Formats: sequence, C-alpha cells, structure tokens
Amino acid sequence: VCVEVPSETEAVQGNPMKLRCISCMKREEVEATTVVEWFYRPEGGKDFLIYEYRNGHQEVESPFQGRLQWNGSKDLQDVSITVLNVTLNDSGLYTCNVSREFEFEAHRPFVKTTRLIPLRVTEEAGEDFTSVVSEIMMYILLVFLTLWLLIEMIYCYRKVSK
Amino acid sequence: IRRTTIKVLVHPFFQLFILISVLIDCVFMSLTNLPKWRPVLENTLLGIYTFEILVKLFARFLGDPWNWLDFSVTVFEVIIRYSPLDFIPTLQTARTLRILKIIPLNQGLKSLVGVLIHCLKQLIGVIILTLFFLSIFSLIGMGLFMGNLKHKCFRWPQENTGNPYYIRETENFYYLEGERYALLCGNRTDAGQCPEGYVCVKAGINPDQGFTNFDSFGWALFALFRLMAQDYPEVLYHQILYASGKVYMIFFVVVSFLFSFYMASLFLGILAMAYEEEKQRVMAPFTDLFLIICIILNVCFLTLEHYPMSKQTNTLLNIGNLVFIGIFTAEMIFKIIAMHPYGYFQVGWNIFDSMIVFHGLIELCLANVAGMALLRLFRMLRIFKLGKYWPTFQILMWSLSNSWVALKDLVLLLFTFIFFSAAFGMKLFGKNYEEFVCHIDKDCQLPRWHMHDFFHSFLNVFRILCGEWVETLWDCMEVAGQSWCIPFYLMVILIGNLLVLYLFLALVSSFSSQNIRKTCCKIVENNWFKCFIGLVTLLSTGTLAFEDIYMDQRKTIKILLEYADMIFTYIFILEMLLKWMAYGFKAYFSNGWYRLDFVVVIVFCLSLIGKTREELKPLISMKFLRPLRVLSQFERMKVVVRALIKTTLPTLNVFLVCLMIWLIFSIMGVDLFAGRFYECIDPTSGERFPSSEVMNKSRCESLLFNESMLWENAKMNFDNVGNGFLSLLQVATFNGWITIMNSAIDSVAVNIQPHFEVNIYMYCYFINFIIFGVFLPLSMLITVIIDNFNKHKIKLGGSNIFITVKQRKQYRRLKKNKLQGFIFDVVTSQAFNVIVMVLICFQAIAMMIDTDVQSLQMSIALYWINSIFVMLYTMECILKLIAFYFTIAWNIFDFMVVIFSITGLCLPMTVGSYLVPPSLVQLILLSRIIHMLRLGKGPKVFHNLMLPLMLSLPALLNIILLIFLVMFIYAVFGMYNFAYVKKEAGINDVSNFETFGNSMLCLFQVAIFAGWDGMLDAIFNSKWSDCDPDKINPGTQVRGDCGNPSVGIFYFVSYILISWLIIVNMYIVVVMEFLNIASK
Ligand SMILES: CCCCCCCCCCCCCCCCCC(=O)O[C@@H](COC(=O)CCCCCCCCCCCCCCC)COP(=O)(O)OCCN
Ligand SMILES: CCCCCCCCCCCCCCCCCC(=O)O[C@@H](COC(=O)CCCCCCCCCCCCCCC)COP(=O)(O)OCCN
Ligand SMILES: CCCCCCCCCCCCCCCCCC(=O)O[C@@H](COC(=O)CCCCCCCCCCCCCCC)COP(=O)(O)OCCN
Ligand SMILES: CC(C)CCC[C@@H](C)[C@H]1CC[C@H]2[C@@H]3CC=C4C[C@@H](O)CC[C@]4(C)[C@H]3CC[C@]12C
Ligand SMILES: CCCCCCCCCCCCCCCC(=O)O
Ligand SMILES: CCCCCCCCCCCCCCCC(=O)O
Ligand SMILES: CCCCCCCCCCCCCCCC(=O)O
Ligand SMILES: *[C@@H]1O[C@H](CO)[C@@H](O)[C@H](O)[C@H]1NC(C)=O
Ligand SMILES: *[C@@H]1O[C@H](CO)[C@@H](O)[C@H](O)[C@H]1NC(C)=O
Repeated sequence: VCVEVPSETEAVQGNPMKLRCISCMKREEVEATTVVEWFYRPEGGKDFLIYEYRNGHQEVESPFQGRLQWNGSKDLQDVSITVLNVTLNDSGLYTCNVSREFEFEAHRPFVKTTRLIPLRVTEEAGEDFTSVVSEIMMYILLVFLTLWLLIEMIYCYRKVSK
Repeated sequence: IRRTTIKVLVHPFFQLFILISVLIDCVFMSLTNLPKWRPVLENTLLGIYTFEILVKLFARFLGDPWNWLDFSVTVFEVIIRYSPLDFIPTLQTARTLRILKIIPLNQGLKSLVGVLIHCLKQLIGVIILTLFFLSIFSLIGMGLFMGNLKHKCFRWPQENTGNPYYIRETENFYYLEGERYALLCGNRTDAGQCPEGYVCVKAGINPDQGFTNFDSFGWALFALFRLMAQDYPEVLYHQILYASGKVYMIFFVVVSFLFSFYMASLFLGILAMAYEEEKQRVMAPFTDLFLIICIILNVCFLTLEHYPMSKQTNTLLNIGNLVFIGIFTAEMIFKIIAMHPYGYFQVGWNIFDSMIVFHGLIELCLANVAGMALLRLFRMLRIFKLGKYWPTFQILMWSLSNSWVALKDLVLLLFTFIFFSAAFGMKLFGKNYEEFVCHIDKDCQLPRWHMHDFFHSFLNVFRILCGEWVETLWDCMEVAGQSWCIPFYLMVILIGNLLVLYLFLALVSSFSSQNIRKTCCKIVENNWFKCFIGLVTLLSTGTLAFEDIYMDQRKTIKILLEYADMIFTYIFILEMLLKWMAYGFKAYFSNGWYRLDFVVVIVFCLSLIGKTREELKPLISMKFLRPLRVLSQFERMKVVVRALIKTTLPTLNVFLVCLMIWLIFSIMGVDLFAGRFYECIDPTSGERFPSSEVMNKSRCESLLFNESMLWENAKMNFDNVGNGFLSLLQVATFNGWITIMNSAIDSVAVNIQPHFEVNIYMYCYFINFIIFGVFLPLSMLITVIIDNFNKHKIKLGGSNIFITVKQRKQYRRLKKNKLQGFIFDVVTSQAFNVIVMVLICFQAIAMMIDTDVQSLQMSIALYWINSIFVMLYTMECILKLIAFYFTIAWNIFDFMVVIFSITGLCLPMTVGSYLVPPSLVQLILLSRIIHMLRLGKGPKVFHNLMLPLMLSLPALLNIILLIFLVMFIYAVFGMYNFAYVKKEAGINDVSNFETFGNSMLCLFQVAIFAGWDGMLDAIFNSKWSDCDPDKINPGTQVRGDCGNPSVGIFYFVSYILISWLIIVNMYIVVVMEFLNIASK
C-alpha cells in the first residue's frame, strides 16, 4: 500500500514546496520506534540542523524554523516536509536520515537508511517538456487521422459518381 | 432331513422376523449406551442367527456371495465367545457388518446393487487414465516444488513448558500473531519477504505435521488427489505462492482444468450412459381473488418479524394472524356445506387445508401459555397453500409422485451405507480419539468434529459426502495412524460419490420426463475499417489494466494515457456520426447492438467531463464499462451471448419455486435463531469468556470495577430475512458454514451467554436445508437447461450453437530404400517400436525413485541414469536420420527434445557455465511420455477417452474468451474499489486487489469457491470501526482505509451467479459430446 517515489527537485519562487520522503517497512505488521532527522542545505557544511524527530516534535533552536511545517503520516511511515515561500537563497541538498528499531523480544535489530535530494528555486518554472512534446504528438496524430478520412471520402465518392 | 426346511425358509415371517431382529441389534448397538443387558441380548441374537444358518444351510449354501458374510461373521464370533480367545475389541467390530444384511433381505435393494455392480465394469478405462495422469502431474510437482515448504525466516546473526505438541521455537524462527507454523518465504523477487533481521533458510519440519509436502512420491500423489477434489485448496496455494513466485500459479490452473473438469465430465457422462442402458431394459365458489390476496398478505406478514421489535408492532402482527384465521375458518365452514363433506375430505388439497386450520386454532386457545415454542415453526407451512394456483409447482410435484417407486430404493440404499459407515467408524476409531486426545486439541478436550460417539461419526460421514474430508483426515492420521485411516476414508469417498451421483442422475431423469449516402454506406463496411476499429477497441480495453496503485510511480505513462483517452473518444465519435450518415438515423436505434455502442459513447463523454470538475469526479468511475465495447465488436462473442440467452433464460419460470423454498427456510431460521448469536468477548483477543465467568449480559456490562469486556453481535446471523438469505447462500457454497453452525449450536437465549454445544441437535436444520433447498433444486435447473439445449440442437442441427459458421468447416476437417541402407527395414519394425516404448516407461519409473532426503551414492546413480537415457535417445535419433525427413511433426518434437536434452545435460559443452538447474533435464526427457496417447502406439482407450477434447476445442475456446472478458470487467471494478482495504482474514500478501494480477487470482479462487467468505469478512471491516477513515497512504492521492459492505455484497453475489451460469453450460458442451460419441 506504501509506494516509494522521488521528489520533484524543482521549486518556484513565491510558493510552498513539499519535500516528500518515503521509507517502507518490509513487514507492515510490526512496530518500531522511528527517529527522523533532516540536514542543513547550504554551500558550506550541510550537516548542521533542520528539523529532528525524537518522541515528539522539537524545535531547530537556530535560524531554519518558522517557515516549516510537518506534513508526515501518523505512523511515521512517511516523513514529508513542506517549506514555505521558497526564496532564491534557498538551494542545494536536503538529506533525511531516518532510522528504526524493532523489538521481537529476542534480538533488537537496528536499521538506518539515508535519503538525499537537491533543490534549486529557479526564477520561474518553465513548462514541462514531456507535457508539450506529447501534446504536439497528439495534435499531429489527430491531424493525420482527419485528412485520411477526407481522402477516402474523395476517392470513394468519385468512384460512386458513375 | 432337508424336506421341512423349505416350509420355513420361504414363509414370509422367516424374513420379517430376522429383519426385525437386525433392526433391534443395530439400534441397541448404536443409538444406546444402556448396559447390564448387553450380556443377555447378544447371547440371544447369536442364537437367532445360528438358527438362520442351521436352517438355510440344510435347504441348499455358498451359491450366493452374501452367504459368505453371514457365515464367516458368525463362525468367527462363535469361535470367540466360548473359547479362551478374547479379542473383545475386534469382536464388536465384526458385528457391525450385520447391518449390511438389509441389502439381501430386501429384494429391491439386492437387485439394484446387483445391476450397479454389474455396470461398474464400464469404468476401468477412466480409472486407469486418471491414475496415469495423477502420476505424471505428481512427477511434475516433484520437479517444480520439492523441498520448498521447508523455507523459513531464520534469525541472523545467531546469538547466545505447556502441551508438548504445541511448543513453538520462537527464539529461532518468526511466527505471526496466532499461527501454528513459521512464516514461509523465498529468495525470489515476488516470493514472501522476511522481517528485518531475518534470512531465508531451508530448515526443520514441514507444515501440517508433515502431511503437506512434495518431498517424495506418495505424498505428492496425496496432494494431487486433494487438488482434483479441490478440497480446502487455497491454503496450499498460499503456501506455494509464499515459498515460490506467483509465476507458478500456472500449474494449479492447468491441474484444475484437466482434473476438476474433464475427468469428472467423463465419469458423469459414462454413468449417465449406464443409467439409460439400464432403464431401456425395463354459494361463493368463483370468488377466489379475495382469498389469494388473503394469502399473499399473510405471507408478507410472516416476513416482517425480526429483532428487535417494539410491542406496538408485535401486537399488529398478532392481530394480523388472528384475522387470517378469522378468514380461513370462515371459508372451511363455507365449503363443508357442499351437500356433505364426504367429497370435502376426498380431494387431496383439503386434507391439508384442514390441517392448517386445526393448527391455527390450536395455537390460539390453551396453547398461548405453557406451550412449546416449536409449535409455531409449522406456521410456515401456509406458503405452500399458494401452490394450489401455481401450475409449475403442481407439475413438478406430480412428476415426483410418478417416480416414487424407484427413488425409494436408492434413498434407502444410501441411508443404509451411511449408517454402516458411521457404525464401523465409531467402533474402529472411537477409542483412539480419547486415548490420545492430547495431540488433537489444546487444553486436552475433544474437538467439535470427532468419532467418539455415533452422532458425531454420523455427522463426520455426512461431511465426507459433502467433501471437507482432508481437515478431519489429518486428525485421523494424527490419532490412529495412517495405514488404518487412509483405506477407510478412500472407501467412503469413492462409494459415497458413486451413490450420490447415481441418485443425482436418477433425479434428473425423473424430472426430465446526395450520393454522399452511398459513399458512407460503403466506407462503413470495407473490412479494413472493421479491423482498424477492432484494434482500437482492444487497445482502448487493455489500457485500463495499468491503473493500479503504482500509477503515480509510472509518472510518464499517465500523461500518455491522458491523451490516449481523448484520441479514442475522437475515433468513436467519428464512427457514430458516420453510421448515422449511412444507415439512416432511425434504423440505427432499431438494432440492439448499436444501442450498446451508443451507451458506450455516452460513457466516454461523461468520463471526460467529470475529470474536469472535482464535484463531478465520481463520474470517472463510469469508464469501467468500456470493455463492453468488445462484446458487440467481434462475431465470436455474439454467437456465445445468443447461445446463453437461447439456453438459459427459459429457466426463470422454475427459479421462482427455488426462491420460494429459500424464503421458507429463511423465515424458518429467523424464527429460530434471531437475536441469540450475541456473545461477550475479550475486546483484544476475540476469544470468549467461559459461561462460568459471565453467564448473562448484566455481568458483561458491569459497573466499571472490572470491565475488560465487550458485548457484540456476530458477523453472520439470522436477525432478519435479508441476513437470512445471505447466511443461506454462505451455507450453500460450503464456505464459512462451520462458523454459522458453531454459532447456532452454541446459542441459548436472547440475553444469555452462549455455551459450548448445548443444542447439538440443530444440525438437523442444516442437514434438511442441504437436502431439500440445494440438491433437488440444482437438478431441477439442470434438467431444463438440458431440455432447451436439445431443443435448439434439433431446431437447426449444427455441430454446436456455440460456434460461428466459418468454424464449422474446421470442425469437419478436424473430425476426419535402394542403396543398401537397409536400416529402413529395421526402424519400421514393431520390435524397435516396442523397445522405444519400454525405454520411455523405464525412464519414468526410474524417476519415481527420487526423494528429497537422499544419499549421494544414490543421487549420482540417478544422474548417470538420466545421462544414459540421453545417450540412448541421441543414438536412436542418429539412426533415424538414415531412414528420412524433418517432415513429421512428432519427429520434429522428438528432435527438439533431443537438442534441448543435450543442451542441458552437457549444458555449454559440459564445462561452460552454471545456473542450469538440476532436474530440468528430467522434465525434458519426461515430456516424451505424451507419445502414449497416439492412435497407433498405445492403449486404444486413452485415445478414445481423449477424443471429446479434440472434437470440442472451439466451443471451449469461445466460452473461455467470454469468461476472460467478464473476469476482466470484474477485476478492473474491484481493483478500483477494494484497494487500500486493511489486510486481514482472506486478504493477504498474495490475494488482494492491489494489481490486476492479484485481482485475477482473487476472482479465480472466487470462481472455484476457494474462500470468498474470507474476503467478504475483510471488506466488512467497517462493521465495527476496525478502520481509519483518514489514514494517509504514502505515495498516493487516496486517503482512508475502509471497505463498503453494501457494494461488496452486490459485487460478490453477481459475480458468483454469472460464473456459475457460464460454467454449467461449459459442462453441458462436453457431456453431450461424450454421449454423442458413445452412441456408436
Ligand atoms: C483419503 C485418500 C487420499 C490419500 C491417497 C490417494 C491415492 C489416489 C487414489 C486413486 C483414485 C483413482 C480414481 C479417482 C476417481 C475420483 C472420483 C471423482 O472425483 O470423479 C467424479 C466423482 O466420482 C464418480 O462419480 C465415480 C467414482 C467411482 C470410482 C470407484 C468405483 C467403486 C470402487 C469401490 C472399491 C472400494 C475401495 C476400498 C479402498 C482399497 C467427480 O466428482 P467430485 O469428487 O469432483 O465431486 C464431489 C461431490 N461430493
Ligand atoms: C434424459 C437425458 C439424461 C442425460 C444426463 C446428462 C447429465 C449432464 C451433466 C450436467 C453437468 C452438471 C454440473 C455438476 C454436476 C455435479 C452435481 C452433484 O452431483 O452435486 C452437487 C450438489 O451439491 C451438494 O449439496 C453436494 C453434497 C450433497 C449431499 C448428498 C446428501 C443427499 C442424499 C439424500 C437423498 C434424498 C433426496 C430427496 C428424494 C425425494 C455438488 O455441486 P459441486 O460442488 O460439484 O459444484 C462445482 C463447484 N464449482
Ligand atoms: C494433455 C496434457 C499433457 C500431459 C503431459 C505433460 C508432460 C510435460 C512435462 C514438461 C514440463 C515443462 C515445465 C518446464 C518449466 C521449467 C521449470 C524450472 O525449473 O525453471 C527454473 C527457472 O525459474 C522459473 O520459474 C522461470 C519461469 C518458469 C516457471 C513456470 C511454472 C509453470 C509450468 C507449467 C506446468 C504444466 C506443463 C504441462 C502442460 C500440458 C526454476 O529453477 P529455480 O533455481 O528457481 O528452482 C530451484 C532453486 N531452489
Ligand atoms: C485465456 C487465458 C489467458 C486464461 C485461461 C482461460 C481459461 C482456460 C481459464 C479461465 C477461468 C478458468 C476456469 C475457472 C473455474 C473452473 C471451474 C473448475 O471446477 C474447473 C476449472 C475451471 C473450469 C477453470 C479452467 C480454466 C479457466 C477456464
Ligand atoms: C467383508 C465385506 C464384504 C461385503 C461385500 C460382499 C460381496 C457382495 C457381492 C454382491 C454381488 C451382487 C451381484 C450378483 C450377481 C448378479 O446378480 O449379476
Ligand atoms: C489406488 C490406490 C493408491 C494408493 C496410494 C496411497 C498413497 C498415499 C500414502 C502415502 C504414504 C507415504 C509414506 C508414509 C510414511 C512417511 O511419511 O515416511
Ligand atoms: C484484452 C481484453 C480481453 C479480450 C477477450 C476477447 C478477445 C476476442 C478476440 C477475437 C479474435 C477475432 C479475430 C478476427 C479479427 C479481425 O477480423 O480483424
Ligand atoms: C546521513 O547518513 C550519514 C551516514 O553515514 C550521516 O553520517 C550523515 O549525517 C548523512 N549523510 C548522508 C550522505 O546522507
Ligand atoms: C442474570 O440476570 C439475573 C436477572 O435477570 C440476575 O439475577 C443475575 O444476577 C444475573 N447473572 C449474573 C449477574 O451473573
């Protein structure tokens, strides 16, 4: 029921953007004490801080707060984050280092899975390339398919005349 | 000396006295456990039966085989009782054999069994062909699956009391919440998946105490015999598809097609021939409408009773009943005025109506207080009064009356055999069910199904006759050992099925007795135009399969489909507005097929507006009607739809009678069980409290000091007629019926905690339902379907009504050296041909020896055997090339087999690479055994038994294509509705609606009735809020988690009806061809 999908890596000045991030559990049945950390995104030392999760949400206690919102799922399967009014200064990498712990009352295994994305807030988004090339291909096909019929209702008509 | 004997032996009282004596013996042995008289009675009957022997043996004695039983039992008993021998348990077993005397002591049954055993000799061919095929497919099963079910999730890395027969090794392997056996898994991409921190390994025991495996021949034959019956199969599918990929699902489809259909059609057609071979050898009279209205309203008043029900409507229904007896007791004392009653009590119907008025003036005075509630159960008998006016019911009943004298004997024989098997089983196995109870059930108590007493053994036999045998046979083998349990079960299964089916055929036999216009009118009909739009129709159909949960992950494809939908609607619009130019406007709507096309053009138009506005988004569901365009496009579909209409619609007339009987049983249930299925449960574990802790509801809702308790209803109940019909349908398909029966037999009273097995006798209700509501109506339908199939087969002739006029020519074509290389004179010889066959046979028998646990000295001595066989095959192919073409198709098949065999035995030059799997070559060589069905080169009966499949392939192809189109429509609609349902019960990691593949496997196991209740019970998650309406699902635009019962019920019921109606015709197609060939 979970599905893993990359994020858009493209963002428009004057809008929010959602940084989706998904990390499925191989068995849906078990339960795990998740921890989630998002890293700094800057052209020097990226690792600094963004928005960590321990047992309840906490505050960045630095200057990367206020324009942020938790958009994650209730069971922490998905930990998506929305940034507000992205500005030209905002740029580069984002990294999400989720980790989990299981409890089978025998062996307590621990697993860790990084996930990282670039972003650049271009001055304005151009149109998507696929969603114009496909509209050209469609309109061309619908032109051909409507000259063909006309050619037939010339040839057959001329034949029927006699 | 021997004279006076006759004057006894032939006087009828010598028959009647012994019949009475046997009925006393068999009652007092079985329906009683009253002792202190069993040392007197047996010493009496050992006198009587010896008087019988010492009479009968003087007149004649061994001329009749029944006299071997009579003598051989009683001589052995006489050797026991009075000698030092004392095999007491064995003595009491043999006496159960006396029950069978009812056969020879009733000449009717003696002759019926005589002709049945005579006609048994017609079957020998089919039984051998069936065992041959079971052996081949079980060798294939050992090829594909041997060892797989030992897979488990093993804890890794490795780090450093109770009932002994239920300890789990949970420190080492991973178990689900409640299951007894470890989770199956596999290395493949689509197998099961381990939890984190576990690795897949082959270790330890198989499931089911070892009885479910493919690790040797024998048990594989057990598994295939289980699959042929398709008895409780779906857990085997689950285990195989967890141990190995979904790709292996092809195997079970092929197996169920060969065995559960064709072989059973051969048996049914042969017994249906044998039956006819046997049979050929033998003052206000007119004012009625008032009273029929004052019947139908009385019927309707009965249906409104339910639970709960307020007094201000109970008193309504009470006055209603009084009023209707205030009418019937008027009209009786009108009709008893017709001069006298001596005609009144002469006509058959009034000797029923006066019973109705006597019952209805019992239950109104001095039967209101201090009277038993079952007196009211007879009120339902009133619905039969409607039958007085209804010709169909009357002529069916009359047809049953005619046949009475024959059916009596078949019913009495079947009852005799059930009673014999029940008694013999109780004496043979009963003690073991208590000596070793601790294996069968935790807490060391007898389970619900056992053999410790006569009534439970009787129910167990009736259940074996319904099927269901494997789940009890596992306990039989677990308690009494296999060598005893297997012959008993196999005997009951075989002779039971034979009697049941011969009775079914007896019932069926009983019942059956401006030139632009010419331009467009050409452009529409050129064949290229047809094929183009046909292609567009199949493209526009297949594109719905891509809309699974991964739609948003396939980011690119979505945009292409988004434009393709508009291309397709454009083409169909230029089709419509051309046909209206051509045919003329009005003539377009006259023709029924173009109307369906028009409806599909509307579906395309609504679907494309809906997605433009959110408030109209629900319209986008309409597009799932698109596949219906296929049905009107292709000539092959229309002939099939017409054949189904021509054959099956006329059954509607008799269907109302079956609905009437089902309504009778539904009311008869609502009266007897409504509101009593409530129970008090632990809200976490779902098990009940015992009756000692929480006897009534008041303690189930205590005043908060200790309230770890929940009072709730049961998913299936008889609280009103609409739940009744659904519970009845669930009984009729033998799915989940055991949970209903457990609810019934546990139920006490409206607010009383149900207690284990209190009124066990309610099993009579379901026995009676299974006899009268299912078995008889089913044949009442099949006989009408056959009568119309014959009608139409005569109204035009034709090979079938299920095939197009072009295919009839195909049907009629299908039905039809000198240079001293003398090897030509050798390869032709019988002596060489028989040798080739002996080699093929030896190679198969030399394959049966293999097993999973196996020493290396044996494995290499099998490897070099298969290598010798590839050498022999290559040598004979080289010799054949001297006496010589690649023209013969079988000689192409053999040369392919040789090439593939060597390119596997030696692989790439015997040193080249790996991962060519061992035991591929064995299956390659095995494939040649198909030669033993060819006309000139094997047993002639195997060809004569395979001929119907050849002569019926086209109609089956057409029907299979229509089944596939219907399964496609239902798959797409379920894939849109029932994704995101929480995984539970019959919804799991393999059968679910996440994708088209899994939806097709669900609809398959539904069509075979392999547990549709387990899916419906998952759809009913909203029935007590076991769900989360707003749950975010990652990667997906859809929020929530909930099924919808109202849509679920409709979906499953309609699919079950349509599938059953198609499959019945698919059976008819084969059975009538077998019966046609067998005419010669
Ligand atoms: C518990 C046994 C399993 C373990 C071992 C299995 C070993 C393989 C057994 C070899 C069987 C070979 C023949 C199989 C025929 C099966 C019958 C059959 O399925 O065909 C039709 C039904 O069969 C018939 O109509 C004809 C059956 C007569 C066959 C035997 C004639 C009498 C033989 C009596 C000998 C007593 C045997 C004593 C044991 C040594 C279809 O009906 P259905 O089962 O699909 O539907 C079930 C409805 N309740
Ligand atoms: C005049 C021409 C004659 C030609 C004859 C040709 C026959 C054509 C064949 C038509 C194809 C029929 C399709 C299926 C036939 C098998 C039906 C059967 O024997 O039993 C069914 C009846 O259903 C049952 O209830 C089985 C258990 C019945 C219990 C037996 C106890 C009753 C005995 C008491 C006798 C009293 C009867 C009353 C007499 C007045 C079981 O259905 P199923 O599970 O096999 O369906 C397939 C699943 N997809
Ligand atoms: C009238 C009917 C005629 C009856 C006569 C039938 C006799 C024909 C016998 C020939 C059987 C052909 C089966 C060949 C498939 C090869 C299976 C295989 O071994 O594939 C390997 C490759 O894996 C695959 O599964 C690839 C996809 C093939 C699976 C297909 C299974 C369905 C087979 C249908 C059986 C029906 C044959 C009879 C048709 C009339 C598995 O290797 P592994 O390493 O994964 O397993 C061991 C590791 N522990
Ligand atoms: C066409 C391809 C792609 C799929 C296979 C089509 C046909 C052969 C499939 C689809 C549905 C299948 C049927 C589903 C139900 C039954 C009833 C069972 O008692 C015998 C097998 C039988 C009759 C199956 C035979 C094979 C079957 C008819
Ligand atoms: C130990 C249990 C054995 C039970 C079966 C005993 C053998 C019964 C045989 C009955 C044969 C009936 C046919 C007789 C000949 C005929 O009429 O054609
Ligand atoms: C026509 C009769 C066929 C009889 C075939 C019976 C096959 C089923 C019994 C299989 C037993 C296999 C060996 C049991 C002991 C073990 O598990 O090692
Ligand atoms: C893909 C959805 C399932 C479709 C199932 C039904 C397929 C029917 C195929 C009919 C083949 C007709 C061949 C002739 C066509 C032509 O004349 O061009
Ligand atoms: C998250 O993963 C690494 C783990 O080595 C962690 O040390 C660091 O904070 C993050 N780096 C990356 C590349 O994700
Ligand atoms: C059952 O209810 C009765 C009254 O209907 C009450 O007297 C009795 O105590 C109840 N049983 C309990 C509380 O176990």
